[PDB]
Amino acid sequence: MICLGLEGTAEKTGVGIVTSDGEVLFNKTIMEAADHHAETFPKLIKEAFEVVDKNEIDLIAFSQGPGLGPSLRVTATVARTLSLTLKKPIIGVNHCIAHIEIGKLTTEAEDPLTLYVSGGNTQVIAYVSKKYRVFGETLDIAVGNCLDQFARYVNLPHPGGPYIEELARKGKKLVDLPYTVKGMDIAFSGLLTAAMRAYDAGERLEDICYSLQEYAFSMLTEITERALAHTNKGEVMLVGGVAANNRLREMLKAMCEGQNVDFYVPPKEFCGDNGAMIAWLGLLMHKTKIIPNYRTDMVEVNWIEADIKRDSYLDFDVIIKERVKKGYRDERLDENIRKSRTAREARYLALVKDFGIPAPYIFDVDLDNKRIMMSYINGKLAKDVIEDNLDIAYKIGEIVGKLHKNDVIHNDLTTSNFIFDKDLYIIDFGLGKISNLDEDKAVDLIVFKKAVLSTHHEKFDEIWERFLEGYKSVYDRWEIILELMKDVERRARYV
Amino acid sequence: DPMIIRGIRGARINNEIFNLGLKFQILNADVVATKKHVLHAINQAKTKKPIAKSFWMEILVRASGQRQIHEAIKIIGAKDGNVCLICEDEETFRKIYELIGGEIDDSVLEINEDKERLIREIFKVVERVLEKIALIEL
Repeated sequence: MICLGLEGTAEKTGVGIVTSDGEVLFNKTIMEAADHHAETFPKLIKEAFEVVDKNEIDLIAFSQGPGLGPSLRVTATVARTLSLTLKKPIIGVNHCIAHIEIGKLTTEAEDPLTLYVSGGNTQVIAYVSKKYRVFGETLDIAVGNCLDQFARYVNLPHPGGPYIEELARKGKKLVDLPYTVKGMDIAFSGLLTAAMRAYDAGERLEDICYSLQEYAFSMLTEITERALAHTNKGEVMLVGGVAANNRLREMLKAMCEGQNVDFYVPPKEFCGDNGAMIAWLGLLMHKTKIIPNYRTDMVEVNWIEADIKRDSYLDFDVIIKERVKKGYRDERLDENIRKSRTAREARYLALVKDFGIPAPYIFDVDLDNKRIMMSYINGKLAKDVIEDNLDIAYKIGEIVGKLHKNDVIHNDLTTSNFIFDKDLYIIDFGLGKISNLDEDKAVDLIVFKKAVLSTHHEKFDEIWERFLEGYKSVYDRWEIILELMKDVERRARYV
Repeated sequence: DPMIIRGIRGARINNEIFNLGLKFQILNADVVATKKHVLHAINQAKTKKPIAKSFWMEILVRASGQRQIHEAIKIIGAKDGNVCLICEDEETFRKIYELIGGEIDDSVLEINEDKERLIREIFKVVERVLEKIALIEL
């Protein structure tokens, strides 16, 4: 039987009622203001009962998933009233997954790697292993939030989004801005201040807007490519508020076009966080209270790159890293990073030896072609060998402690970044400059922790300890940044 | 056809050898890692944006593992004792070999137990040298 859903996680107040088959009956949404929810809901829920008879509805759904504290409990109030005054069951739904489902329900998608980019949050989710798991994730603020915040700084009208896309389309100069990748995650608040200052500096607003996107969406489509492999899906869906963004739609397509994977976007009215959205999932789940940080990865479902060439140089078998150019990204930025990262994979995999930590010998640096000649150490990734040889987790912890002692901070620490011939050579350093800052060191740690939790959840426990076994050994200020690691981890949604 | 690269024991580095048409470079054999070191420097000089205005003087700076030219000569410039002569034609080699002294000795090119303190004292253990030359442009 058919079901009504209530949406009130953030700023939009959404009432919506959908059928068990898949047709929306009512779907209207009016835009600290929990009063807005506490006053809009009665109005919209009236207009709903003036479109569908109350008696014939069987289920009350309410987005109890990721969102603000007071905004949620208002929706929970209206939900708990409805359920007993109708004597119909209540169903607490996860807000993020709700976006994915009415994506599938509207688009001809079935099992997509979804980039959920909204003003509220931004992250890459794909159903893997009986749960919906988040891979890519913003470490600070949503692309919407970050973009909107810049608009308000420039004093552009309150749907900032459109006009920044507008002015972007008239830019000519790609301004230099902080591209930031922390393993699989992204940070935006750096890029935000950068654009904020670029504006004060004198650069054309028209320009600042273009590159801002160019940096935002390029680093967005970048992590999505990363997920596209790990999850190996045939389809790339785009839900969320900012899914509107023609340019982001453009490069997102372009990207999926290379790996021949499909690309869907839900028809306009089903990207904005809405009533019908969560209404579908509840009855879909059919076929208990708040949790402001609904860690998506905790649900029960019941609806079941740069290429290497091996070559011999002088008297050594070596490899050569051609940083293949990506067509999806701006021509000026595209080649700009692959030079920039080659200039650090060289500068670091070499400087790394200076404090006794194994990495391939670099025999040639070629920024013109973005290729780098380093000795071919015979591949046996630490990732693949960590089960039986748990002893390997020790030195990986060790050699990271060397780096943190010397202010050298890798930003993409993963078990597939190391191999085994005799020691643990890091066969990658592309991104990771030097930083004195204590918060940096702590951030890099959790980047690897998340990496092990990502691909090695099966035998994670007592091996993040085996990491520390080496990390405690080397770096002395180890309890210093791990205590601060707690401070930056408590960056969850506002309990 | 490779460069005539052979070490020489007993050297007589004088006024002469240079400004008479020496189209063939020679370094100080005490701080040449191996015959590979040179073979690297020549490849590096041969395929990177000319840091020196003649190929033969570039070999000096590449092998030096440093950008500066005057300071490059300070650390790898040929001197009395032993040297690593580089040439093209067998008798163009003979001309310079006649001017300086000593026997052709390839064993002075390679790293003794002695070099691997001094060589990496002034370079800051045998291939690491090549990577200093490799990063010479960052």
